[PDB]
Amino acid sequence: DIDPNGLLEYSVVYTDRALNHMSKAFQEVMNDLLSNLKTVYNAEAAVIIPGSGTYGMEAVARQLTIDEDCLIIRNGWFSYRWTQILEKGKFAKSSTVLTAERTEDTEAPKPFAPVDIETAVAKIKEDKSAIVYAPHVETSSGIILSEEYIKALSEAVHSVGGLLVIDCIASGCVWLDMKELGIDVLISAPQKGWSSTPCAGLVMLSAAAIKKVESTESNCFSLDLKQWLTIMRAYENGGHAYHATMPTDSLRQFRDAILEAKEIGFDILRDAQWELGNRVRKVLTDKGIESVAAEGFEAPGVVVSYTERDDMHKGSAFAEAGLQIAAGVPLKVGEPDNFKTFRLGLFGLDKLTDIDGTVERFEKALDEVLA
Amino acid sequence: DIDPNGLLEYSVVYTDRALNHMSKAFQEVMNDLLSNLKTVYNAEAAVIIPGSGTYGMEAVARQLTIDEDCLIIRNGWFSYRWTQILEKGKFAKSSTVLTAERTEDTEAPKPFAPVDIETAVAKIKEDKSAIVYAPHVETSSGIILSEEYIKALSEAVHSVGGLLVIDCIASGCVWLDMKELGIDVLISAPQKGWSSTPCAGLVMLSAAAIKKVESTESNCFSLDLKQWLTIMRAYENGGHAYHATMPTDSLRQFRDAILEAKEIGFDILRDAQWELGNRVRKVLTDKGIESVAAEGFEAPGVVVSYTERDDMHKGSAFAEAGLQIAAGVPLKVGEPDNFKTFRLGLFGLDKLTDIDGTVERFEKALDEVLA
Repeated sequence: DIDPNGLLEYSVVYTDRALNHMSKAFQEVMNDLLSNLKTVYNAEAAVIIPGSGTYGMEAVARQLTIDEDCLIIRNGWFSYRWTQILEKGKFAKSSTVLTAERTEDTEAPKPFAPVDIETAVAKIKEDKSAIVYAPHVETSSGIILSEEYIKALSEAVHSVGGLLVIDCIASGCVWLDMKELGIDVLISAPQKGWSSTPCAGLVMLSAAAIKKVESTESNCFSLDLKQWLTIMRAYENGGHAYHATMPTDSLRQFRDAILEAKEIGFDILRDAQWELGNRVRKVLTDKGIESVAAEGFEAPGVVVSYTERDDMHKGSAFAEAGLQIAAGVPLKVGEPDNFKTFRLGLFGLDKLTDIDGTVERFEKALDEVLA
Repeated sequence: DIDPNGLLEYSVVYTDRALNHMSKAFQEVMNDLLSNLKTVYNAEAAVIIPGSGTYGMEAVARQLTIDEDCLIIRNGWFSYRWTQILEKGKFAKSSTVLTAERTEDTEAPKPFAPVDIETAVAKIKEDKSAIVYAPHVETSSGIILSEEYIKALSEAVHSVGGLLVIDCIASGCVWLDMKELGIDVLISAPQKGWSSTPCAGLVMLSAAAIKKVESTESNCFSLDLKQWLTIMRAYENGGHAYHATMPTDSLRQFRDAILEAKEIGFDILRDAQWELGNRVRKVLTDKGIESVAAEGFEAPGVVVSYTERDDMHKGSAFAEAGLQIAAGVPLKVGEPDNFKTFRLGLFGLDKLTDIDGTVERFEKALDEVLA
């Protein structure tokens, strides 16, 4: 079942129930993962860090921000996460946080937009930021940064000798080409857009990023980004290496999910992601439910809306109608005290290959909730 | 296939291909994992940290050693790992390393024993160690610490107000009862003895350990042991919580492996582990191949032997005979320059329920290698 053409398992790292990282079968998995990930994101290297997306975030911070000044575009809870990483660690020299702003300050609920690009750009040059962190899609607010916004951040941080880190964990199938946009570190995970089991943080790197990872030293043995890149390279060179045990069978499932997506069509999936998001957003606005993300910054894979109902906000009402949603969470952007929301994720090959059904099932549920 | 009685997936954390951590099905998985792990090890709490055994080691160190003096019983590479964690981090006040010693200093190869218990005990009291780290089974040397040795370390560190941390990642089915031995933190993983896929570090805790985790503050957001204990408690209280995404489907496989073991019999498996290890060790000594672990400290789940053959030492000769072994690695204990070894792992339900076959298949291979 597991490694049928392989060797009898007498290593100190596995039993016959798990795929051995030294097997020919896992070597092929790693080579398929690394090549496909580089191609999709246009990256020079792809690093797989056991754990989750957060651990990838932490590996990147700990490798590249030791005694550095950084700037963070905070659009909600998961870009606040950069602050939580840096505050617990106390390893960075400094941190500038540019928070999202409401489009108007009234009692009634107003959507949020990221800090305007001119101000972000100016501040990065004033700061001489070694590293800039920004979420492509912020999961708490449904805010998506445009390709041109990201590019502007890239050029600004490059002009002062720094690198751009983009968190694409909630991007879904909205693929970013790193060289076109000038992104140096791109972070993903297998469980949202890629439709597999959770197991690892994914860190893709540009040439400039690889160069800086090689000339820096991490302060965390387990999450050492340079050491995990060394492991990746042993597989790229036709062999294997060990630092800490990799989630081998879960990574093989991820490789299969990548190829399933590939056979469908990455561009078809990109357009599908947008179609679904727009159609779901329309259903909500049609029922008078307003978006927490301002016009022009509305993410397709995550839709966050305002509510005044606790059973909508905590998700219980949708659960009664047979749907699992995500409870609203704070933004940590100075949002008002009455801030109350609910969240929907529209990730996955099965949703994207049946857009009509995914919308219809959401509609019936929303109708039952509002009835 | 995945959560057939559950809700339609519209959360921001999963697709329909993975088990949602908020589902009733995963709640039951967590409750089975936590109760069975506490029972097996006689622990007050069980914490599951996404990643691997190493990450559990790191979470423990980062929670409990900030500005503390610690003592480490170094028996090989994986207890050197404690030093590697502390050196990269630079968060501990101090570290005393007591390395294993050869039974005699001759040109020919001699086995290794841990530092004698009287000296370990004396040093801990001199040091006033806040934390003592020791490997139950050291994977590089095949050295196993006796239950009475561990107990001695416990009493010594308790007498000066500290806690005992035992790494049981290579213990196999040689179960340790924490209250009997006075162990405060016991670290495991699902992929060696427990016969599942890799995905997480397992940290079991005594009452005194829980009390110290609650009154300390970690320096690493992702591996914060107190924060992962808080997550465990939400499941124990009948709900769920999120810090970073858990490897949900892999943990369900682990729960199933725990129950498979349970149905066979944990004591039957303990005796089986010893039978296999002793029988495999006998086959080696019968062919003149000597053990790297000294008499009385020979581990059953990991057998490390001396060789002068590079094809035995790197494992290629066993691979020719159809077996995957582990290449010999250094100890970092001041071993001689000519130190050359090879390693066998005897982990797993399938080996332990067919001891005759596991020995016989190893014998045929060893015979082919030596022919």
